[PDB]
Amino acid sequence: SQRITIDPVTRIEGHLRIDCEIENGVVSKAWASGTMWRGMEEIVKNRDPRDAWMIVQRICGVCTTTHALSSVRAAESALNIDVPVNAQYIRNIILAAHTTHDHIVHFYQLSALDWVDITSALQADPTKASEMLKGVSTWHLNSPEEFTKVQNKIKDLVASGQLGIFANGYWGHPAMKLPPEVNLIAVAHYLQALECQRDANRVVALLGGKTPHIQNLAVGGVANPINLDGLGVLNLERLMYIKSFIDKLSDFVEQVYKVDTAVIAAFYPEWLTRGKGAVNYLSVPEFPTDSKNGSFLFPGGYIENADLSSYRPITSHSDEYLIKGIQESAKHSWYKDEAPQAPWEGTTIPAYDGWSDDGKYSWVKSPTFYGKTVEVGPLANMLVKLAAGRESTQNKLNEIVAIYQKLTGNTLEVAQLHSTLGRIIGRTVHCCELQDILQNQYSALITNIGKGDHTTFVKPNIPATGEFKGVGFLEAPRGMLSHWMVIKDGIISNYQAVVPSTWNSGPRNFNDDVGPYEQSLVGTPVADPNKPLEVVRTIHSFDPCMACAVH
Amino acid sequence: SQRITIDPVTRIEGHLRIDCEIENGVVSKAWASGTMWRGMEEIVKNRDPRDAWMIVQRICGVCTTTHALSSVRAAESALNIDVPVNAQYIRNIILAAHTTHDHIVHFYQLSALDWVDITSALQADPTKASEMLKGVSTWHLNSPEEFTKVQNKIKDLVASGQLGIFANGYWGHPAMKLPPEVNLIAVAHYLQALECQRDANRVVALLGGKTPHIQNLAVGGVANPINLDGLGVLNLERLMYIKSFIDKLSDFVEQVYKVDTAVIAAFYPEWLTRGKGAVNYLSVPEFPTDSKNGSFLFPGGYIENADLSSYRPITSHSDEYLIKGIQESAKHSWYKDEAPQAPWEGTTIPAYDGWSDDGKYSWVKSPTFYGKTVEVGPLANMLVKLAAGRESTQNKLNEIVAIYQKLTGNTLEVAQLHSTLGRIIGRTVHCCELQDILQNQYSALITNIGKGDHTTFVKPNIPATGEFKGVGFLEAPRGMLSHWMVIKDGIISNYQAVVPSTWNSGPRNFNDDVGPYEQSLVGTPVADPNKPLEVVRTIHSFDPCMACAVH
Amino acid sequence: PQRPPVIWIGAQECTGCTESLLRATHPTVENLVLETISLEYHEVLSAAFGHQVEENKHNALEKYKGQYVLVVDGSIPLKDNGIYCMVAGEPIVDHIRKAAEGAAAIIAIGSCSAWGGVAAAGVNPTGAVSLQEVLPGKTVINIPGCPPNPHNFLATVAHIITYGKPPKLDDKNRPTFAYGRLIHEHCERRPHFDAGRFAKEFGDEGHREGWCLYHLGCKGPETYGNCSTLQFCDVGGVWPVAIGHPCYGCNEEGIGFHKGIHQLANVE
Amino acid sequence: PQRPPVIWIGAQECTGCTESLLRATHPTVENLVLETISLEYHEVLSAAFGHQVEENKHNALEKYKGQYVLVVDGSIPLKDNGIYCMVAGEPIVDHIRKAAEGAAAIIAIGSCSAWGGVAAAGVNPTGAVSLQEVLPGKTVINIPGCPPNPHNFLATVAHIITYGKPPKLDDKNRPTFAYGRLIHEHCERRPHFDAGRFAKEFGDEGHREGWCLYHLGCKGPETYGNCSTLQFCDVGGVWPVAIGHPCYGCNEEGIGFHKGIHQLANVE
Ligand code: SF4
Ligand code: SF4
Ligand code: SF4
Ligand code: SF4
Ligand code: FCO
Ligand code: FCO
Ligand code: F3S
Ligand code: F3S
Ligand SMILES: [Cl-]
Ligand SMILES: [Mg+2]
Ligand SMILES: [Mg+2]
Ligand SMILES: [Mg+2]
Ligand SMILES: [Mg+2]
Ligand code: NI
Ligand code: NI
Repeated sequence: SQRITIDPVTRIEGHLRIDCEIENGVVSKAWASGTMWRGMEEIVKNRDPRDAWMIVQRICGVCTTTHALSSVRAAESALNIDVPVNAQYIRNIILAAHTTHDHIVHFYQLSALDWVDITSALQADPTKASEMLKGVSTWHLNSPEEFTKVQNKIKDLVASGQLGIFANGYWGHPAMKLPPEVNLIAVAHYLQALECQRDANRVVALLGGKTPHIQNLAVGGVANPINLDGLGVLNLERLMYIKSFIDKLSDFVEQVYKVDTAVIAAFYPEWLTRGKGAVNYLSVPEFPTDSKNGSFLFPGGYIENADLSSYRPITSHSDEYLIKGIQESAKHSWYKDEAPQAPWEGTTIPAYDGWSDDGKYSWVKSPTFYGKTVEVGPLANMLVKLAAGRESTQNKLNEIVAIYQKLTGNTLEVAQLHSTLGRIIGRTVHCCELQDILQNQYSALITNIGKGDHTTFVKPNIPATGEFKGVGFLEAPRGMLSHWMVIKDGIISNYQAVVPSTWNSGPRNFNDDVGPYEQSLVGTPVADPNKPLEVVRTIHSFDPCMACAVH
Repeated sequence: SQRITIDPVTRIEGHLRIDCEIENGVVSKAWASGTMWRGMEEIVKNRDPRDAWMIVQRICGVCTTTHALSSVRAAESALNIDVPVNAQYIRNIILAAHTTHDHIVHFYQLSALDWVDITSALQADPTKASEMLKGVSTWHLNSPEEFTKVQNKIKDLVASGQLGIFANGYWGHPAMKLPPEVNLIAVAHYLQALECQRDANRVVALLGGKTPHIQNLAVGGVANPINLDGLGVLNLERLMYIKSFIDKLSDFVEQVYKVDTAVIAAFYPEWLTRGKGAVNYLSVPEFPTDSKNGSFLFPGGYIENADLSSYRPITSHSDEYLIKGIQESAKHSWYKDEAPQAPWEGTTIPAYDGWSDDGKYSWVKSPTFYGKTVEVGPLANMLVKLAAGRESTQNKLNEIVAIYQKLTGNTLEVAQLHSTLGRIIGRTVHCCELQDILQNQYSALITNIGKGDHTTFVKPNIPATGEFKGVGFLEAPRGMLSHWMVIKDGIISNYQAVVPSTWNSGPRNFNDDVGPYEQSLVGTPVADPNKPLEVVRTIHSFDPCMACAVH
Repeated sequence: PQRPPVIWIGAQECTGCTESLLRATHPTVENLVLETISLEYHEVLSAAFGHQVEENKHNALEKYKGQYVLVVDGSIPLKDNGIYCMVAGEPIVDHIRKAAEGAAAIIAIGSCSAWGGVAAAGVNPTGAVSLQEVLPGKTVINIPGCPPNPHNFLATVAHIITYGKPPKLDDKNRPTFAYGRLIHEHCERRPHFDAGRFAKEFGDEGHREGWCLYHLGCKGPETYGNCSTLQFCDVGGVWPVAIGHPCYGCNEEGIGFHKGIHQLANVE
Repeated sequence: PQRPPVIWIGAQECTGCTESLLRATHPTVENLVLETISLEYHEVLSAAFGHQVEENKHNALEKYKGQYVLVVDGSIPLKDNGIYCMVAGEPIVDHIRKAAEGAAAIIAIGSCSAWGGVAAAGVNPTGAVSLQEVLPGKTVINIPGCPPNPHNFLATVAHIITYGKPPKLDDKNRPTFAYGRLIHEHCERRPHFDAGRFAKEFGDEGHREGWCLYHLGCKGPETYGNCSTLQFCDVGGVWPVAIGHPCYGCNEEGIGFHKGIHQLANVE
């Protein structure tokens, strides 16, 4: 065989190394390695539980918001605090708007250049490109004139000889299948995406106080002061401003990102047949709407051996079956204690000894669910929603499939979603459904304030003796996230984050079983082993975040 | 034959009545009347010269900035103050950006519905409409999809039965000549114009402190503190933000407003043969760039009897020939003193006695230049620039003519500019040239700050005895503006504003000579005397502002 | 669905109060008139003119009797029997009183209609008065400023639409979310005031460090408003003091247009 | 025209400092990379990966020797000979020192690279240090915050490009336009502080009136920054205190990530 290393993998968050053994041009075995560690779990220990969220939010600035929210949920779980419903609405708006920015940026800024060839775009006929989208999209920025302006921007950049982020890209690679016109469409949409994600983060900022790294949470609720009639606080004028940005997101998401997802799939049909990382999938319900940390707008659950018909629903973040099944191992990771650990009993003792193919090769731990490897993230999330019979998810998937069918003449079956392109599709479906979450929760907030409820915060008490444990779940852009806090004598005595990219990117586990990234790469064809674009295509589909994976 | 009144004239600033005698289906005689007075010249009397600008800026909120700038220039003239060049750059950026907003709104929000029929736009084929603009515009928002969304907004409004601003418009009038498709184009651009004008006013706001009604001027310069390294002041980050908005204006101005001007002319070519208001024209030079209140980027001058070849240039705001020629009469206005008055000796003594066709019928005074009636504003401003041989003006007019030529097979000669459409063209040309003013003056400011000049303000001294006379000229969106301040014993002893809409809208003068509005209406065909659309078409071409005209 | 009707009448206005809407972002003016309200009368934007627009007004006053919001900008001149503002041959005060009879809510937008403003300043040549003075038996909601931030008006209308009643008002009938506090009691240059760090002239060293503008005549100590918090134009950082010029007190009767720019304010 | 080159290396970074650029408006990130600069190395956005991106770095370091701005986010871990951040099989500190040799200017964006930040807090598991500590012979321009407003960085780069030198810096090498003043010495809630008007808990009456957050733990009195004036995201009115939460001191070494949220600040 031949041995390759991809280090750094770019167009992800953080520091990732992928190694592959290749037999006759096909990947036979792979290794995923998180190459940077900070020890964020140890940094947050020995502090007041109320301080954790501001510190652990810095696990990641791409998935900003998520660790902050999981951390407060974990402390609220330990303390037995019920969050005010207005605080839920605000947390939910933040998470949904953040995730909208996150997914858009992943499809375009992080992923599109695996599939799109800018040199080819320069050969495109802008009028033919626009004509291809007639009756496929109603987006208002698909004209030949838009596409010509974009084409000229690329032309000028290439002519300058300063290609910057485009230098030494995979132009002309045999796995680039789009015609010139579709390459140009995608570049125009890449630039347009940046405006939409900026509007999504204007929603986040107006409730969070800024983004990246929101600053409006508390153990016990939120720091926003609701007062329709107050100067300098969250009044009707501020809420109207929030709404103005919420309303700007839908058209791009529905008429550009959703459509491009179908278009990419239509030109890359073999990518429906590779990149399967697991047979088990987990997601948690998300967007609670009652006064007791439940009544979620999105459902969760556990699928085993790809059988949607017999999946197990998860409707509560206190589900003991979910809680008891989660463990992590460091057998093949650079930590000392190797046997599977439940996170309330977890340790994170660094034990770096260099790379070994059969020993330790990553700072990522290996999570299991009752001893099994599990994929988390948008593919899991979509499959669980389909298993739940969620009509909104089936209808949204059906809209993508209809565009694909118009382009190819073929439908897509659920079996074809266990793949690199299925994973991308699940992310798009999520982004689309999140726009209704935003409208729903904005309306809920306006209505509730109108009933006279301005409450936002329940002040915690933290017993100064005793030892007690909490867990905060959250369905993050990359999948199920959980923060596990132990409090002893009023301070954090243990803190363990089990992060979605930990599930997917973790190395071989205590039983030497292969997790999703490594499994997904078996069978990948590699036309040019010096330029393994095909490997990066599959890895990018999981939206790696290695600051998240390792922390 | 019969007598009609149009009261109120809408889609102007302020309160205007137009009366017309119609004989054999054509206007034979007209009266223009400003029906509201505030006495702003009296309100500002007896105050400190430094306070005047904040008060008299409130003459008008459409042409906000203009009276503020003219007032400080008038005090500076009386006091012999040379304004710091950085203060000139800032004043210039404000005026140019303001005027961009002003002209765009005039063409679209105020004037388009004289020429555009929204009912007909509902019959348009959006694809045919988009196709009509190929090789006429490169604007990126002319797609069938954009036009369909706009058409559906109109459709929904009409379907609701609540037409609001569009109710009882002149839909189906025989003078409405656009095909359905061009009506739809114009409505789409009307909506898009609102974004461009908003960006123009973001430029104004960042230097003015807000708009409407800027708050950064002073007798002696400006209140902006230039300090590249200062927190909370006009630093490089703030300048960069200003520049980001300046850069957003050009494409709409060049690709939409300029093109629509030619399109309207192409469908309404008889409107190049009517609406002449005067044979004499006046403009003042504008955008001073030296340290001594001169070196203007735009030229001024006086044209007599439409003879461009023998015009008199005006290069200085201290030109005694300009100053000595200006007088106003109130023979046919509701003031007591009727003989022509030079503004330093002006009075404004109200003497309302009701309407008389042959007596007094307006709150607007009647200005003359050496005893002659004169048109001011964009037509004057363009014609003077052409007389001066200003290549930028020639070239910009030629671009409009070239679109007109492509659409009609006919050309336009200067003689055809003395008309309703020529006046509209002069305004569009001004808006286009103003974008280069903005780029030029932003760069001059950055360069000058880099030389180490952060000066912005020269504190005035005002002698406590003596009588000092000053005049502040400004080339406003609607034409030459002048504020005339007399200081005696330290305070304002006389204040007279002679405003561009005073020149154009003023009633019959001391010699019973007819001013531009009233002259321009002679010969206007009126198909339906109850719905005199044709009269309003010509009046709107002057961009009336009656708060300005009367003050 | 049907939209709530609005009738807008300008008296002795400079149009700056309407123009504030063209800077608004939440809602933009186009979304205001297409989605939020039905603007049944507004002479600056109306397609119809003359007899057709007077037809629109009378049809709307009848169709929407008891339902429309009436908005007035500008002062109302009572001197000499109202002739300083005549529309369709009749004093504007009569147009306003007629429209007020059927109004569900009445708003004075801008200092001119709220308290007379600049048009009533000095010798008051036209006997200009406020909207509340012309309508003594009606509750007029005052949204002062010259012009106010347009959202001070738009969020007041939105409160009426969304929750069925006006926002909470102070004793001058001004919405508390926008006018409930002195500018000086929520001004970011207060630390400089407290330390005696003052600009003395534009362009001086303290001015170029963003120090307090009290000794340049800042009227923040005697003006209620939200100019330092909501600011203007939604770009961030834009209000008169932040740009380098004192507050003139344009929101506040007896301050703006009465006191000189550089006259010092009283401090509570 | 050619554009000035930039090389961006992430060490122990959370990517929030890069992500700040995606909120910027002057310039937007697309205009930054297409018009303002040539971003010759940035792993988050690079089309090339692996050996191709390492070639891009080597080529740019040679082509632009003496000319590029080097930017680093994240702390640099020195414990155990650098192995806590390994890229292409080498410690990140080696990549940074190599790139620093040829840099025209060197910028630490964010508190992590400016002073160690969160990654160097508590027990400091990895021996994380600042960029200045690893480059003792170089003048590192520090742009702290977690993350800073992106224009604190962008306007620093712009000053270098436009005027040929860095902006003026304080004694921590922070640009004075952004870090020259304590937040509490330019905070719009100072009047409330002065009057003893304090929120005591989130959601209480004073909190719901926008009162001072000192007694909730606001670190404004001991944090240098522009958060109260420049604020965030260019929408107007958006910074932590304006939203209702105390400043945490994230800009300032010894404050953010060391003091508890609700621990009180020292007031000068
Ligand atoms: S309040 Fe000010 S902006 Fe409004 S009408 Fe009066 S003068 Fe004009
Ligand atoms: S005087 Fe003016 S600038 Fe100074 S603190 Fe008070 S309101 Fe702010
Ligand atoms: S400074 Fe903050 S946002 Fe930037 S890398 Fe460090 S933790 Fe992330
Ligand atoms: S303690 Fe905080 S909120 Fe209060 S005035 Fe100081 S910086 Fe502002
Ligand atoms: N999404 C996200 Fe980040 C990861 N993996 C978290 O949690
Ligand atoms: N433009 C403008 Fe207003 C008028 N007429 C002034 O001056
Ligand atoms: S002059 Fe007016 S706009 Fe605000 S800053 Fe003062 S009240
Ligand atoms: S926590 Fe940081 S972002 Fe500003 S408000 Fe305080 S320095
Ligand atoms: Cl409330
Ligand atoms: Mg089972
Ligand atoms: Mg962990
Ligand atoms: Mg001096
Ligand atoms: Mg006058
Ligand atoms: Ni992450
Ligand atoms: Ni005007």
